[PDB]
Amino acid sequence: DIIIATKNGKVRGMQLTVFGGTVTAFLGIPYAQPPLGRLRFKKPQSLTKWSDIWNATKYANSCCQNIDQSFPGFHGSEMWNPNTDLSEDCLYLNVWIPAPKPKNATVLIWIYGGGFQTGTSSLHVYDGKFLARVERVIVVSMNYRVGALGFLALPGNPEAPGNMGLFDQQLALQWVQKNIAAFGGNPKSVTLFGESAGAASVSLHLLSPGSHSLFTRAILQSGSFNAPWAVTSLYEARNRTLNLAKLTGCSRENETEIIKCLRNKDPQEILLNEAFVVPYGTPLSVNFGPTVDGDFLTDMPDILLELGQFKKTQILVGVNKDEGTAFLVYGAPGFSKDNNSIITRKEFQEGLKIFFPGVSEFGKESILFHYTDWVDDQRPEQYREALGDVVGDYNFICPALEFTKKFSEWGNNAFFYYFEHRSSKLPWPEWMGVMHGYEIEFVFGLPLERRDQYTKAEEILSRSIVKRWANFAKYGNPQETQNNSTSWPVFKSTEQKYLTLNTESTRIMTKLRAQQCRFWTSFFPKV
Amino acid sequence: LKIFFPGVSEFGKESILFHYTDWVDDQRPEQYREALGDVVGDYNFICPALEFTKKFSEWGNNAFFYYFEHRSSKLPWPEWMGVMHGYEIEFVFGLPLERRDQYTKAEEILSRSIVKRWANFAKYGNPQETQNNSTSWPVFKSTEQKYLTLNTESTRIMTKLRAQQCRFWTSFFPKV
Amino acid sequence: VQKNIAAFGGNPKSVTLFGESAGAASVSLHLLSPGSHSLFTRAILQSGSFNAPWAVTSLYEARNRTLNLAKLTGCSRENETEIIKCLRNKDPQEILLNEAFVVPYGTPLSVNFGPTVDGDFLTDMPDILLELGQFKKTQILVGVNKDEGTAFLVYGAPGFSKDNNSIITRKEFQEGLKIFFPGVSEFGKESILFHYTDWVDDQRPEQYREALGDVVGDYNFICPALEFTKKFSEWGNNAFFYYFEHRSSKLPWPEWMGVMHGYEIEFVFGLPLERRDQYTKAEEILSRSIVKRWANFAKYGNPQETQNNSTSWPVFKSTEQKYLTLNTESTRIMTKLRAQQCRFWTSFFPKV
Ligand SMILES: *[C@@H]1O[C@H](CO[C@H]2O[C@@H](C)[C@@H](O)[C@@H](O)[C@@H]2O)[C@@H](O[C@@H]2O[C@H](CO)[C@@H](O)[C@H](O)[C@H]2NC(C)=O)[C@H](O)[C@H]1NC(C)=O
Ligand SMILES: *[C@@H]1O[C@H](CO[C@H]2O[C@@H](C)[C@@H](O)[C@@H](O)[C@@H]2O)[C@@H](O[C@@H]2O[C@H](CO)[C@@H](O)[C@H](O)[C@H]2NC(C)=O)[C@H](O)[C@H]1NC(C)=O
Ligand SMILES: *[C@@H]1O[C@H](CO[C@H]2O[C@@H](C)[C@@H](O)[C@@H](O)[C@@H]2O)[C@@H](O[C@@H]2O[C@H](CO)[C@@H](O)[C@H](O)[C@H]2NC(C)=O)[C@H](O)[C@H]1NC(C)=O
Ligand SMILES: *[C@@H]1O[C@H](CO[C@H]2O[C@@H](C)[C@@H](O)[C@@H](O)[C@@H]2O)[C@@H](O[C@@H]2O[C@H](CO)[C@@H](O)[C@H](O)[C@H]2NC(C)=O)[C@H](O)[C@H]1NC(C)=O
Ligand SMILES: N=C(OCc1cc[n+](Cc2ccccc2)cc1)C(Cl)(Cl)Cl
Ligand SMILES: *[C@@H]1O[C@H](CO)[C@@H](O)[C@H](O)[C@H]1NC(C)=O
Ligand SMILES: *[C@@H]1O[C@H](CO)[C@@H](O)[C@H](O)[C@H]1NC(C)=O
Ligand SMILES: *[C@@H]1O[C@H](CO)[C@@H](O)[C@H](O)[C@H]1NC(C)=O
Ligand SMILES: *[C@@H]1O[C@H](CO)[C@@H](O)[C@H](O)[C@H]1NC(C)=O
Ligand SMILES: *[C@@H]1O[C@H](CO)[C@@H](O)[C@H](O)[C@H]1NC(C)=O
Ligand SMILES: *[C@@H]1O[C@H](CO)[C@@H](O)[C@H](O)[C@H]1NC(C)=O
Ligand SMILES: *[C@@H]1O[C@H](CO)[C@@H](O)[C@H](O)[C@H]1NC(C)=O
Ligand SMILES: [Br-]
Ligand SMILES: [Ca+2]
Ligand SMILES: [Ca+2]
Ligand SMILES: [Ca+2]
Ligand SMILES: [Ca+2]
Ligand SMILES: [Ca+2]
Ligand SMILES: [Cl-]
Ligand SMILES: [Cl-]
Ligand SMILES: [Cl-]
Ligand SMILES: [Cl-]
Ligand SMILES: [Cl-]
Ligand SMILES: [Cl-]
Ligand SMILES: [Cl-]
Ligand SMILES: [Cl-]
Ligand SMILES: [Cl-]
Ligand SMILES: [Cl-]
Ligand SMILES: [Cl-]
Ligand code: NA
Ligand code: NA
Ligand code: NA
Ligand code: NA
Repeated sequence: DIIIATKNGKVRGMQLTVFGGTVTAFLGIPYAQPPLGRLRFKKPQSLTKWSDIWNATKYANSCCQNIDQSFPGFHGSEMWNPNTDLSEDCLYLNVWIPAPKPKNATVLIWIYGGGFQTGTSSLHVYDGKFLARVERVIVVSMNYRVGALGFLALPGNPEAPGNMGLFDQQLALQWVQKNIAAFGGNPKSVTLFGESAGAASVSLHLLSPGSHSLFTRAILQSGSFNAPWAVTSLYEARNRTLNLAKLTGCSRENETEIIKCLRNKDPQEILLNEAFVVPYGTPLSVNFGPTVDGDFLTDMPDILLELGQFKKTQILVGVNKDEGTAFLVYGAPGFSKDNNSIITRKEFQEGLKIFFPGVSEFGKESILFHYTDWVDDQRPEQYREALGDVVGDYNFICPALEFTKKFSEWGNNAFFYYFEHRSSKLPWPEWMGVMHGYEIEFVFGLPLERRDQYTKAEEILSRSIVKRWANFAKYGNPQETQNNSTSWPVFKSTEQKYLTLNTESTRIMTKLRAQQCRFWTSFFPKV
Repeated sequence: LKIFFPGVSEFGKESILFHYTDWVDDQRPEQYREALGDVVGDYNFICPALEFTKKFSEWGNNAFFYYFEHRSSKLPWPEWMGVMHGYEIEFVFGLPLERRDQYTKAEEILSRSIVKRWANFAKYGNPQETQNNSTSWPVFKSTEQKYLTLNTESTRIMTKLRAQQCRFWTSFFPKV
Repeated sequence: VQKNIAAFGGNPKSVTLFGESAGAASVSLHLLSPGSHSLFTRAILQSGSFNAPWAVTSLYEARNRTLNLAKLTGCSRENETEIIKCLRNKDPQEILLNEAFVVPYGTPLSVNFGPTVDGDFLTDMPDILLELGQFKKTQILVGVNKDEGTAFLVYGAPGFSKDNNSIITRKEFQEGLKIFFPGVSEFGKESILFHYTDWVDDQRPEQYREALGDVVGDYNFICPALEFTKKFSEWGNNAFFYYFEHRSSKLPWPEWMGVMHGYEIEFVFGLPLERRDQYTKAEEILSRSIVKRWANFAKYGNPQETQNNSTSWPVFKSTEQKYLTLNTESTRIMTKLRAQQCRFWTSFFPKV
């Protein structure tokens, strides 16, 4: 019976057998007051404190959110869907600790993605027990509010100030600072890591002064705040809040009355109307996301980045070879996970309309122009791949690369990776390639489980990635020093070296997507 | 190894075996087949070419190094033999520019570019293709050791070709 | 020392650790242990460092040896705590008598029960900590003796004896490698043979005798010491490296064993300053100088002898790799000690 005394009371964990060893898991520890009733849309409130023992022996409720119903019965989509009951009462976290209890272990804190609209820490691919077992780090993950319930903004108004889900995360980091030493952890060696919106969140914690003292360094997988889906403008945020009020019959004159009316609506009515606060959504639509609130975010984050206003520390940043492909089957014409998705020029053009709704004709043409000068054989998969690269480069790769350059210009060591391995177990079709989100299971060491039907090469790759991540967290340097591995050089804005991650030849390369990113970063913002 | 290294000691043959047979790591059946190809290739061609280039460039002259990675669509030899010895020649001499000869369009494009780089090298001492946004070919220095890959798809700048293997052949093996 | 030494007139803020062999390995481990960071100022490592192959026991070995000891003492249980409790009732003699056999094949340098990665004193594999700069930032003084390996040859190697010149044949040399490299492949032993047996070139009969001494010395002491020093200095700290080349006039061991492992210690502790002890005048002078250099290192972080026109001791950088020779005659600055041999041991041999 493993009981840990926290600042708020006792918690009971459970023993897990992992790899002929033991891990102690505490699943579903509360870290805030349930944000119900008058607390909906408000910042998370501190916890009351309890006598008796809290049983942290099962995952807690996931936060309210719309579920992906595009492919019912299909494991490729459904593996991302919540695997616990949805509730507003969802502010809980998980802790995995090595057995026997470590003395001063580095802590890795996971922040899930899901476009700030979806996600939960209880997903199978986020199971921290392997990292705990293999590297003897402590792994922490938390649920945070998503969608309108987490990011509804009426700027300056504390009844709905925006960024609630980010403050949820922040309160969790705080919990780690105050409690993790009791679990055998070192609060002075905390590394945040997250993927997609989780990665954007991480990058925002690097920018928020309230988060400065709550962590040591950061790992950003397929995401950063400067991605075009990551930050909602104040103009948009108010138009969307008002549109939601209209849909729910909560339109008032007094802005506080609106929020009070929204506070009486059932979560389903809010969730059902979130989709329509925008006239034209994209498959990457972030209806309710981070805003410049003047609290968590003191200024427009591009300005803070440009002018060196962020936590000075090491970062590890990276992206996957085919970031954009997954999004094409959620709207783009001619695309399907059930055929090779050979699309014509006209279908490509229509595709741009879907992914670039408010963009001028000239703007769409310029994308077409940059991505359609073939080299040079008229392969039929020409437009199919171009559209994937368009969506991937614009939304993920180029912003990640720009973030890394800007951050490193202020003197901090940065390491950049390019993930190129397609899972042998991928349920999605071959044309989709090395997909968005499919490095995660390697980071969390799923292929170390020899039962799971991954190949031997995949076990080796995962083991190496796990070691590099752990060394980064512990020592700020993502080397694998024992097995004649390729040394990972720092990324400087000059040479721009990056490391390829694959099952065969691990290589040092330079200037990822140089041509494409000049288009997106320099030219396209003017459009 | 006996066939390719007749007068070499048992220990010498073992050391080759040792360097080329620590797999990474799946027990693919083509393991030894490919290792022997790389042994013969690295020892007889690649490592000496790389050593020559380093030594020559140390005396101040510009040098350019390429790695040819395209297998002819018309190759009569089997697939396992890959990008064979001698099969860059037809690209240098511009055979695939003849649209009758049943080479692919990509191969025509590659040959045209190689022909231009060779010609510019001969005329001007600099193997650039300057007109078609081509990858710039950097000089090879004994330090960074940059080289250019020649292929039908992505033309790239890389460093330290066969670093591990060539240290074995160039430093250790001559002592054997 | 931190809590009490001020009462003895000492300065707890000026503490220098020094040790030889396993003592030196211990010192190097204190540089790595966070619990030892605030307990000393700098470090002197004589003929030893944690990265020497005898210095750290793997977790795999440690458990196999613990269990083997339990077996020998009749303390085998299922519960691991019961084992220790059974071992706690054994008389020390029974434990000591069985320590030798927890290993199937020991060497003259067998460290049956040594440091391990415990997750307390040592938070991680120390090669990883060294490589990634995770250690106390301060000055070190490191060094080795000219004939580290010779002493170990008379404790097992065939044809060797302290009572004759120990001229061994090729076959005896090969058998010697078996003794010193038990779990190593045939190819691995061959590669050692190959590297150390291309003579230059006269067929002197003491050829194999000296080669085996150098093999054991370079592998176990010199190359690890040099690697430690390079790695430690790459993170910006001043380091000083010495090569001790003086054979004591009072050495009871035979001449062929040369400048032996452990025989710099008496010079460091200043025994030859005692004019009664039958050391030579030159040895008194050398010891006095070494004592001053050690003291200046401890007091000021710089092992100079500044008063008697002594050779200045340059810092060791991973580039030039300068080191100072310690001898009774000409004190010299040299570079890249055992360059050829150490490339073999440090780069190639670990793969074997
Ligand atoms: C901010 O406000 C309006 C949004 O109007 C919205 O009303 C919501 C309740 C919801 O139904 C949503 O779909 C709807 O768009 C935007 O103006 C819209 O643009 C259309 C263009 O056809 C106009 O017809 C309307 O003014 C309005 N929608 C409709 C059909 O009523 C406005 O553009 C927006 N600001 C933006 C997005 O920049
Ligand atoms: C690949 O599939 C798409 C998607 O739509 C189809 O999916 C098929 C697997 C099948 O189940 C079919 O019933 C379903 O409609 C195909 O695009 C569709 O093409 C048809 C005409 O051919 C159009 O009428 C549809 O609008 C269009 N759907 C979309 C989403 O635009 C596509 O043709 C197919 N490509 C192939 C066969 O290579
Ligand atoms: C870890 O375990 C065994 C050690 O077995 C040992 O039993 C001890 C009580 C002691 O007597 C010791 O000498 C003995 O070796 C190792 O296996 C040994 O290897 C020999 C090879 O001949 C085998 O016969 C046995 O399995 C065993 N020894 C004997 C004779 O019983 C095992 O290899 C070791 N792991 C290592 C050292 O890698
Ligand atoms: C140097 O001595 C060794 C060690 O063994 C011998 O030591 C001698 C001083 C003497 O007291 C003798 O009784 C003792 O055995 C000699 O090696 C030995 O050689 C003999 C045969 O010549 C072998 O039968 C022994 O196995 C072997 N001992 C060992 C430890 O292997 C060695 O020959 C001698 N060398 C000389 C004389 O130069
Ligand atoms: N893109 C979204 O919805 C479409 C969408 C929904 C769910 N997913 C999960 C997923 C992830 C990687 C590969 C395949 C599926 C992707 C895209 C947001 Cl993030 Cl909710 Cl805005
Ligand atoms: C906590 O869990 C244990 C499981 O054995 C149980 O004994 C205890 O009553 C639980 N406490 C609850 C349910 O409040
Ligand atoms: C853990 O390490 C920190 C520095 O990282 C140290 O200050 C602290 O005392 C340690 N905690 C322990 C071992 O209790
Ligand atoms: C808005 O309503 C709130 C709650 O009744 C009230 O406190 C405030 O006075 C109102 N604001 C204005 C200026 O109408
Ligand atoms: C190092 O290599 C060995 C096999 O030689 C393997 O067992 C181990 O998992 C590797 N370590 C890492 C971190 O990749
Ligand atoms: C340059 O590109 C054009 C097509 O845009 C082509 O006709 C020409 O052959 C190319 N030149 C070289 C030398 O590759
Ligand atoms: C081992 O024995 C100790 C002492 O009796 C006891 O505390 C412990 O429960 C035992 N462990 C197991 C799991 O058998
Ligand atoms: C310096 O030289 C003098 C003799 O000239 C000697 O007495 C003294 O011991 C020397 N000092 C040291 C530290 O070697
Ligand atoms: Br995702
Ligand atoms: Ca690519
Ligand atoms: Ca590698
Ligand atoms: Ca090109
Ligand atoms: Ca010498
Ligand atoms: Ca002198
Ligand atoms: Cl209310
Ligand atoms: Cl911190
Ligand atoms: Cl057109
Ligand atoms: Cl830094
Ligand atoms: Cl470059
Ligand atoms: Cl020139
Ligand atoms: Cl490089
Ligand atoms: Cl101190
Ligand atoms: Cl022989
Ligand atoms: Cl210094
Ligand atoms: Cl020199
Ligand atoms: Na709900
Ligand atoms: Na948006
Ligand atoms: Na040992
Ligand atoms: Na005793």
